[PDB]
Amino acid sequence: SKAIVQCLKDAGQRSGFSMSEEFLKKCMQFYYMQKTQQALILVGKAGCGKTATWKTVIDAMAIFDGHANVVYVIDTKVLTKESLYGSMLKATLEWRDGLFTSILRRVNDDITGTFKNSRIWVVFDSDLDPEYVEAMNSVLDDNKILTLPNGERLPIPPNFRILFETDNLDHTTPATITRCGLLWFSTDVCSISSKIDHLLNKSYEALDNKLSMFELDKLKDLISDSFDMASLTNIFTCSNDLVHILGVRTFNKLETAVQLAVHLISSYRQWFQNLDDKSLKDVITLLIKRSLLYALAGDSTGESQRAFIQTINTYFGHDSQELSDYSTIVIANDKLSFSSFCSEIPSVSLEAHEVMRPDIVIPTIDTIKHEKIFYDLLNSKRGIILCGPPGSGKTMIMNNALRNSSLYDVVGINFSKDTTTEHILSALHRHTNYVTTSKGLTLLPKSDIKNLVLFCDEINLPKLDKYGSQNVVLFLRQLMEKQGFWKTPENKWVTIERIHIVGACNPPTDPGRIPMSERFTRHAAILYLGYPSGKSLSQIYEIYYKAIFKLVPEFRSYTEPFARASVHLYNECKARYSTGLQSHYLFSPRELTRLVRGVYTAINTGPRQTLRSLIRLWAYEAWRIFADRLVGVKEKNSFEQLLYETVDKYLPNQDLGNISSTSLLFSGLLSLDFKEVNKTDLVNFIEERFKTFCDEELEVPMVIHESMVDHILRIDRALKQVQGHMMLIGASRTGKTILTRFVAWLNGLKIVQPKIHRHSNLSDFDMILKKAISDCSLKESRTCLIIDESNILETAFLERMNTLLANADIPDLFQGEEYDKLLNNLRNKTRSLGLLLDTEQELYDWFVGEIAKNLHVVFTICDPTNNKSSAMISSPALFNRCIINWMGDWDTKTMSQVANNMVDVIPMEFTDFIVPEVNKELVFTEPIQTIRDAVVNILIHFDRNFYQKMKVGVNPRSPGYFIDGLRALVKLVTAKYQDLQFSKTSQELIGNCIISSIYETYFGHLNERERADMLVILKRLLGKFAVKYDVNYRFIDYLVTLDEKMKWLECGLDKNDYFLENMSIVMNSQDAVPFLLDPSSHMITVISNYYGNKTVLLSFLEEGFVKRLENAIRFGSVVIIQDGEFFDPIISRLISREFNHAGNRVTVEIGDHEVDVSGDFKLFIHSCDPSGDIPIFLRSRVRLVHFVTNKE
Ligand SMILES: Nc1ncnc2c1ncn2[C@@H]1O[C@H](COP(=O)(O)OP(=O)(O)OP(=O)(O)O)[C@@H](O)[C@H]1O
Ligand SMILES: N#Cc1c(C2(c3ccc(Cl)cc3)CC2)nn2c(O)c(Oc3cccc(Br)c3)cnc12
Ligand SMILES: N#Cc1c(C2(c3ccc(Cl)cc3)CC2)nn2c(O)c(Oc3cccc(Br)c3)cnc12
Ligand SMILES: [Mg+2]
Repeated sequence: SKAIVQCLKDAGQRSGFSMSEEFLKKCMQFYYMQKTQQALILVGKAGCGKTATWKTVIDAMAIFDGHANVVYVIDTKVLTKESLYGSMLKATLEWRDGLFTSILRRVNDDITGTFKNSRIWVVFDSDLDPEYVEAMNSVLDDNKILTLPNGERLPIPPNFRILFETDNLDHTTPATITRCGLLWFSTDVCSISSKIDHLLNKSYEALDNKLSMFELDKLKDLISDSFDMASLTNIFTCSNDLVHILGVRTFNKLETAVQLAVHLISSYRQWFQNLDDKSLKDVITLLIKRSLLYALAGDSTGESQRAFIQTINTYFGHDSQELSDYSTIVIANDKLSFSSFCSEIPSVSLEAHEVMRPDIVIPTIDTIKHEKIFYDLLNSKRGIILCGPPGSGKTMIMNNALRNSSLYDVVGINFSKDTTTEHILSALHRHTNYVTTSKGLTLLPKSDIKNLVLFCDEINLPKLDKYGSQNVVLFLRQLMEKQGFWKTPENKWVTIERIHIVGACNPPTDPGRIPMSERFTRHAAILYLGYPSGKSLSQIYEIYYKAIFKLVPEFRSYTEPFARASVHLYNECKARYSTGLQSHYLFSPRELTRLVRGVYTAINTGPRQTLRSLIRLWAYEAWRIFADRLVGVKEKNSFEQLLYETVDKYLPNQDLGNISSTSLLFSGLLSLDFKEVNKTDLVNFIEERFKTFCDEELEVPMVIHESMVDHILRIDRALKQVQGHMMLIGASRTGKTILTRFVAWLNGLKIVQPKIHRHSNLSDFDMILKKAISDCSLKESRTCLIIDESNILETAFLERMNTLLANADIPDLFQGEEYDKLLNNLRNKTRSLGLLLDTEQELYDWFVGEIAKNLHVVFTICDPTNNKSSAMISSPALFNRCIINWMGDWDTKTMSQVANNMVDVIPMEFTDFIVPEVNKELVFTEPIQTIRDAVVNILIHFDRNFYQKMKVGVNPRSPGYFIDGLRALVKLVTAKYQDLQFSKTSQELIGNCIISSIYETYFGHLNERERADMLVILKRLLGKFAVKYDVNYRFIDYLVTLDEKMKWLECGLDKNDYFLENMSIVMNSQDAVPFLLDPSSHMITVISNYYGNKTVLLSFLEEGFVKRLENAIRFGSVVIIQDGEFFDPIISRLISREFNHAGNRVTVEIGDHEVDVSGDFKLFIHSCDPSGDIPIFLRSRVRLVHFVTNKE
């Protein structure tokens, strides 16, 4: 025993470990246990000392036995099973060995090298699960054999031993536990003081060799004694009650303290040589206090730090130099006259246009000290985590700190829900290079001489597996702790050279955030950033307003009240519109930065202003920033009241009028320069242009309305910004996708709409995006890429769109040989434009900038509560770029205007009784007038009643039925009038056509009893107004002639009146596709018996469908399509009637097939069961009809 105890002590002394009794006990335990078992399990907290334990035991054995030690360390859960074990390829049988088997192969077959004279230690340092240990269960059994799907058995020699280093056994089985030796590290192995001594000596190993001995000794004892005092321990005990973010235990922060202290002290070595002891001690103390401060309290929220400073100044001796939060040391005049000063703030003289330089920042004390500590921590070669609320200048501080530097270049990697290690490596590929060396296997240096910083933003979102392992965080742990990784297709080790890791995060309490592993976070210097105190925001924005008001110099004095109004508005918005109403009510200071850039642009491209104009403009900007996202009229009304209050407080001027969102239409369309133009003139301009647009493109009947023109102006404001991405939330059947096309047409943008269907995959969405990006860059084509939620049928599409809007590229699209090709194309393009760039970076910057100004992505979303929609809204890459617009739903006034416009064209015979009714009711639902208003009110009231009865609770209630029934009522009324071309019959035609149009539009999916209740609640509305009717009306007898009545039964229709009404609805619809939901198969026969041999039958599951359907429309055939609880989005142009007009022809894009419609075509859809979901696109265009037998 005694010899092993001695060898252990020697190993620990060489490593600089303190041979604590607990450390000794655990080392001896591990030494004895490994003698009779091969599968060891070591469990404990992060930082227990387990890795130190087993490495020290290995070295002790290396001394005592004289045998060699080969070690392999595998962070196993970064890898997949296929990458660890082997697999089979697509068809080739060739077996890819996988890492663990490849090393076992080398351990056995080699017969060259001292593996027989070596112990082989394969360490699986990660959290373990059943699947992985199960895939190797035969290695733990007495077979001691690795069995492979390849049918071969690999015998393991006695030399091969396995260590499961981990932190938890929650998901491990007793079956494995009972075959292993379990070692539970029930405590930390060493003292805080001894860990400090070890860390000191470790850094001395680096710095001592460079430094000359005379300085070296005096310095290292000058630090050791002061740093080792008891009071510091007192301080640690006074740490444990402080409110740390992320919660790393005090034992795991010493690394940060020692490295930052030693780095700082060593930075002044060239000066220190002249000082007296007193001044030197002072400087040493002050640096150690500053490093202790930020090591222990840097994760605390400001006040804690200023309060903790008092404790540090109290528990150190009062003679020692006092520490203040602002204190910084500056080398004044000659060497050694250091000055401890604060607020050396440079005054920035921003020119007006520099308001929209994204690299700019205001020199504020907070930012100065953050940039300071950031760069010190980076220079110490420690990892960092910049945690802070959304919009706490986490990135701005980094960008400023590193932009000035010429040494530390940046890569940005914006995480999402499912980022992969492949995404990280694909990011790295553009900047990095791989070199082969025998000594370092594959070294990965960066592609130059500098240092490289990986800014991994949103690091706490990647979705963990069911065991809780989020593998990318383990990969980043591997990169820090091990300085490398395994390349698993090659199975060789990669050492990283000079690359640094920086994290950024939103606090773990926010929605959707995952608590990261302590094993990971222990390696990083965590810092907290907070919102800049409000007042400092008033100073920052006072600078911005003064800069932009250099364009209007007489108004320079008002920059203070403008800034104060801006922050006052911000603060009250953030307070009153919280996330408890809607999850998208988030407000950062970036809302104000958008504000000042918008106000700038508006002034820059505007005419001469007066103060009245300035206030109007500022109100417009405030509206389009803050309030466009709001839903609820009470919220908009309170926003108006808030605006009035803010302006009354700060800008008390005399000629402000209504500030309503619809009373301040600033435009840049009619006039060359941006100014508040008149609504009438806008109306007439939009009418003529939209008519011309419809004539030039397709035939869509749309009636101009004031909401439409407002939303037009909002989309124009979006599309004219340099990098404006819009998102249009709201219902279906409300013009989104045609308004965006219209405004794109006005702006001369190209339009793109992805053509994805039931089989399109990632590869296809990749070809779409590569096409778009190549047009935007090489052709400069300025494309409006329109996306709908239906297009992202898997989350991979959403991750790519996140990468796009987060950056201005997809690295994965241009990797490898495609990168070399791309580089060649850009060289040719640039030289064709006469600007010449040589090195890859310059051209890629040009590339990315051209994308960033020539690509506008617009997301329509029909129902926000859908899980896909919720993911798109919740995506941070989308949310922090997309101007959110809430179109929502149509109001009563808009419905009345649209209805009145449609009703006015139709002739209306005078009816004597329509006037005396007016006096009576006074419900106040439209100005009292004539039949036109009476009809409008009846339609609006019925639509409201119907959406009460259907049980549709919140917002999925598009105006589709309203528009369709209104259009069908013109066809009825004017047809019946032609039939009439009596004195008791003419006037009830109105009521009967009202009823008829309603049955056509609303009744098709109602049960008989629901139809009865509708009929009652309608009938009362007619008798509620002047609309008399046939009291004995019957829909069947009114609409269906006796010949048709028989003809259907001859075709085999069931003699049930409910079926007769349904058949009337489906045959009487013109330009609307019936959707026949009949599980009882029979309809697909009655239709065929009616139309005869010329009835084609098709299916979404017959994979020849698309070509045969094109053929069918070429023939003018009737078509029925089976299996409706399936849809193929390529057919949408048949369903949503649209056809690009031609002179001679009338054409439709059925995919890329620009097919001419043979007129006589008729589409029916059928479906076999009501449990099949109907996509909302179909469900709001298509006439849904149910033949299902009903018990009622
Ligand atoms: N006897 C000792 N004397 C001095 N320092 C020690 C001693 N034991 C452990 N340490 C210090 O504690 C540190 C953390 O322990 P170790 O590196 O083994 O982490 P770990 O327990 O393996 O945690 P993880 O689960 O994160 O891998 C060591 O780097 C070392 O600096
Ligand atoms: N322009 C700007 C901008 C500003 C303002 C600013 C504040 C202080 C100073 Cl001295 C200068 C400017 C203009 C108000 N703050 N600000 C941030 O906080 C950011 O923080 C992030 C970064 C990445 C992800 C997430 Br989530 C949040 C990003 N940009 C900004
Ligand atoms: N005709 C027509 C048309 C209509 C209606 C209409 C509305 C306003 C007016 Cl003035 C006239 C008619 C007929 C009810 N809505 N509508 C859209 O919503 C469109 O964009 C989409 C498409 C799919 C999903 C989503 Br979400 C948006 C494109 N065209 C139309
Ligand atoms: Mg370890």
